[PDB]
Amino acid sequence: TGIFMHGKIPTLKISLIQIFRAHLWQKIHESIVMDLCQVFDQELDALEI
Amino acid sequence: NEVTKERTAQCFLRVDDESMQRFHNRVRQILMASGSTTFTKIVNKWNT
Amino acid sequence: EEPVTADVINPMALRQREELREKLAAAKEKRLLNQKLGKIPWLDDTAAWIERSRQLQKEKDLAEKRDLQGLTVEHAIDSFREGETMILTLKDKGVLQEEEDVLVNVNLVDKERAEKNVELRKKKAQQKPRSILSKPHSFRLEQGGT
Amino acid sequence: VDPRQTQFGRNTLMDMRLSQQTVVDPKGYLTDLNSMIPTHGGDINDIKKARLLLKSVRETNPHHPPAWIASARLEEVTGKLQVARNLIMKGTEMCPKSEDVWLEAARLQPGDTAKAVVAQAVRHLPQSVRIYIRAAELETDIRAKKRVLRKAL
Amino acid sequence: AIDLAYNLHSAYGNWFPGSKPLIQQAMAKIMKANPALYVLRERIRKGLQLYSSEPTEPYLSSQNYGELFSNQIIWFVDDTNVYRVTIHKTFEGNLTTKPINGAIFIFNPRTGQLFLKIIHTSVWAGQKRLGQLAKWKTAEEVAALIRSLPVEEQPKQIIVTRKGMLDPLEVHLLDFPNIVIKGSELQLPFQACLKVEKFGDLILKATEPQMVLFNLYDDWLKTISSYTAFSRLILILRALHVNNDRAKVILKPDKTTITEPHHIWPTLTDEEWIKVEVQLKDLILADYGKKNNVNVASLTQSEIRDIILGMEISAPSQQRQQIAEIEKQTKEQSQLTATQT
Amino acid sequence: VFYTPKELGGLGMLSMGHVLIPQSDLRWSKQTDVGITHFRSGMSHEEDQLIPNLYRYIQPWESEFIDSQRVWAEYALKRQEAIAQNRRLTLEDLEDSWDRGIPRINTLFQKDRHTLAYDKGWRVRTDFKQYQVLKQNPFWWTHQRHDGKLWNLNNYRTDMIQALGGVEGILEHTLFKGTYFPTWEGLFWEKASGF
Amino acid sequence: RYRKMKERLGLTEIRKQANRMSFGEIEEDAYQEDLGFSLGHLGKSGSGRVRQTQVNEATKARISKTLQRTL
Amino acid sequence: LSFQDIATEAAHPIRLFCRYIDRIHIFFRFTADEARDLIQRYLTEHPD
Amino acid sequence: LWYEADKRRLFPPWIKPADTEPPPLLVYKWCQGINNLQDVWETSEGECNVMLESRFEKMYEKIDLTLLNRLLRLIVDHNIADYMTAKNNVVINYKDM
RNA sequence: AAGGUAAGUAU
Repeated sequence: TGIFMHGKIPTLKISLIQIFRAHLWQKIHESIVMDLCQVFDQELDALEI
Repeated sequence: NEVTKERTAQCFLRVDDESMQRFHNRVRQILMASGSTTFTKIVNKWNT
Repeated sequence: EEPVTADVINPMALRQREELREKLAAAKEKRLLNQKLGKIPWLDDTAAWIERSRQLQKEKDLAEKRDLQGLTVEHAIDSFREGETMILTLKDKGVLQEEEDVLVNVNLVDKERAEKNVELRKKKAQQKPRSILSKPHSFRLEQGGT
Repeated sequence: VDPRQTQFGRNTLMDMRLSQQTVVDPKGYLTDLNSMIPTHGGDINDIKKARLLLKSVRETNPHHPPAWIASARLEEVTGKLQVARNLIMKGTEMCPKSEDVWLEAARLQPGDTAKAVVAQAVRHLPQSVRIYIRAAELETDIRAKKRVLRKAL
Repeated sequence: AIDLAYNLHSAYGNWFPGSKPLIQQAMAKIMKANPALYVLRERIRKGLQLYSSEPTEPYLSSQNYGELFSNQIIWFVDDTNVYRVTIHKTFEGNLTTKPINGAIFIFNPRTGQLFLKIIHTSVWAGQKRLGQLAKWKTAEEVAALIRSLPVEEQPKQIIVTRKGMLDPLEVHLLDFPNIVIKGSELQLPFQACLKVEKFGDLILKATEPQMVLFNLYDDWLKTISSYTAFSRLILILRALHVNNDRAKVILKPDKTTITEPHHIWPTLTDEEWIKVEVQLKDLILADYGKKNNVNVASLTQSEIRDIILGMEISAPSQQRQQIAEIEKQTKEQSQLTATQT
Repeated sequence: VFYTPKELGGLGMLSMGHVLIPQSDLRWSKQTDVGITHFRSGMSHEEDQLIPNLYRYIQPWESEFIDSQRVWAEYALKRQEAIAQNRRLTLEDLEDSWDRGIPRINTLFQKDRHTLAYDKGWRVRTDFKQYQVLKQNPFWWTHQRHDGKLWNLNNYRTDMIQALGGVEGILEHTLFKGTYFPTWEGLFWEKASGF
Repeated sequence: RYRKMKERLGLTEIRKQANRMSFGEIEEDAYQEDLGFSLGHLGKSGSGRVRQTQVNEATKARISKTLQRTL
Repeated sequence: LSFQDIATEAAHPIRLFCRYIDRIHIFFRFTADEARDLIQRYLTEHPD
Repeated sequence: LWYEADKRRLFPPWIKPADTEPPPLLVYKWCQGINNLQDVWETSEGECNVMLESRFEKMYEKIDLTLLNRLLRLIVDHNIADYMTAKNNVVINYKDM
């Protein structure tokens, strides 16, 4: 995860581990990158790409 | 003074020390029984 | 650098403002309606009233002798096949949901749902795939049919 | 509150169907003289949602005496008497052929206001003994009671 | 840069002509409707126990369907055929419209009584809101009927076929707090009753509104329980809705089989009804397979029950398919490929 | 985090002290279509805001006794007037007298008034409940059904929300925007999950 | 037996609705002796139910068999 | 804390009385001679 | 018992707490009654007024059951009084004591 | 100065 813990807050750390289970951060980054890829693919001729 | 409809004395009120100690002991009891107590319950006991 | 003017949103002070507005509106309605409501011998003796009643009784005895223009149909025009007729019913919507009434056939909607399910089981102007989430085949009736 | 006390000591309707080798059994339905009685127990859970729903009835289905009575009584239960009075006055204004709305307006209106409500009722709905008896009860004066009963007769 | 904790997005850097104007709403739409972002939102909501939708009430689903078969009195209120119109497609390409009389379904699965309230077309004259008026009229008729019946015949449950009628019934039954009105996720085939000729001709021929009492369990309670009668009737109605023409032919296997004038359904013996129900179930399964391009052999018993009932096995959307992949750990992930970066 | 009402996710704390809210905690930003706009609460460079003190919203005993005397005299006059008209007092008649008096005027409109009239010696019972129930009652001196609710706290909550910057100012400190909820209106909490 | 125990211990609509607390709807204190206590969505706006939920008779209080014998 | 007559207040040194559950609050009102006699009677038994 | 005692006025007004006032209200009334006495604040002729506040020490623990029962016969039925007094003569348990 | 160690398996 890209979350920085400024102190040992285990009450918060345990619940932050659940939210980003199954590599949610990586999946979000990958999905955003892919969506931008389709966006720029749809505009190949207009943007002279 | 009810009969003359005029002021004659002033009661200076003050919280008794026994009630002070009772409230302080209540707060101490709330704080001691807080190892497993949730924050909401502690604050509710405080508010009450 | 410099925040722009923002009005603090108080959820429960707004309720007090709403209650005060409602009370003021009710008082204004009462004042207006009392004007339309405040505009409105024989009252003290009985023998005269009975004489009048008998006179009126004598008087009564003497006198004894198709067009559905504008209604949207949430189906394509080509969905309807010539040679036969078929029934449309209103689509279910909440009463408080303020929206135009649309005409719907249950069988046609079942067919469209089956088509969509078949398409989704086989498919496995900007950002089209998620445009359906944020945001339909209907035609407007005119002078009856179209 | 009961005046004895001191410091220390409904969405009704009109139609009932008649339940009595034929597949078809039509049920002739009759009309209701009284739109129930003011005995609501305040069983409204969501007050604002019920207020919105009853408002839609008064618009989508006007000229329905229970619709105005129900909304007026719901406003009364929540403690907004004047809103209930205005609602029942509007109901009498646009549902003026039914005794129930007029006698509910008379119940809600305080003091001399109910007298004019009853006068408008008898002007629009004459020959109604229910309204005349209510006027007799409403009017405290014995001479004026006699006058009201006389006008009724 | 994306702020996941605050759902803020921005971009800094160089720009070529048209890159920024495109990428602005590109990023806006991505933030609004990303699948993985939706997964993060839903996980945060579930962890916070914060909800937006109106609290969910008990619904007649495919799970609690067995609980419906009790000894208490239940009613089935359907307002689908209240405002009803008929359109015909002419060969010239023009299509015509003619509104027709409607109906209100008040079905009692215990005794088989069907209280039909014919809604004449005169009530729709000069009415802007057709659906609201139809629902309010339906609720008023339901209340009138429940006031007509004595207390011991009053229902303990009023299941509504359509979601929109829950509020009108809820607010129009304020005098009956002890009567629970429920929705149904599954869509029961009570709208197909009017497909029967005896109801359609009666409603079309009607000139003024009137309350009509029927009996869909004409000669059934003399030989089977009301639990079996309800299931047989719901199967018949499902077959009629799915394929009206073939179902009629199935209901009369031979010209000898006849219907009495006071019975809607054919007078068949107890053993014949088994074959008739099997044939109707085969009809329903075959037509479901035709409409969904699936084989009836692979359908399991639960799937068959869902098909027969109104439960809808809707195919997940492309967005929902992506969400399931993100929400669940990779299936049997095999690191068969190595990448050097 | 402490003094936010529990409805917005806070602890619902009540304060009897002088607690300053730093001006750096009154700023929030929301993203619009054109861009991102920053907002702050308590503009014009005012001094640091203070959470309301509980004392300012509790009416003193002497003034409350004066108000009780006046209100009950007014109620006696209104009741005598209504007797002359053979009319029952309405809730609107006793409107300015609401939440005033010891006992409170709203106790007249309670639905348990008929059965509470036979409750005699209840104040000694409330004081003697300490010997039957293990829990300690901080309201041993009064009964809510008999004396009424002698304190109102909605004004205190309104002032606390106003001091904290309202919903926008409060919810910026929270994970509300992380849920991407379109608005805070139709939301509700669940004090315990199904598990 | 399992059905009856599920009916008894199971969550009830009156208790399901009392577990829900509205977001941003600051209610009023209804119990002096215990603060924080609230009815939640019971008889409050935003509950979404026009009519009040009825009392489930399966949760009614009953006495023990041996206690009934003693009585 | 009321009397039928003003003269009934002065009939006894005890003018006000209030018993709580177990606490007692008593307010006397002496003249010079009454206080002197009471003090003499007390000091007769308990000299200081 | 409380309903009947209030009905026939068993307890004089000085018995506290009273159902008609919270303890702060009776403190206020006590102060006003002190202020409303005749010549309460006069000391020209050497007159003095004294406030005594105390407790009945061991009030509950020293109540004799026989005397309490016999005094209760005076205000209630002999059967009710016997029930109330016999109720105080019960075994007190705490764990194994 | 702490009350702020993930427990690992591989290389």
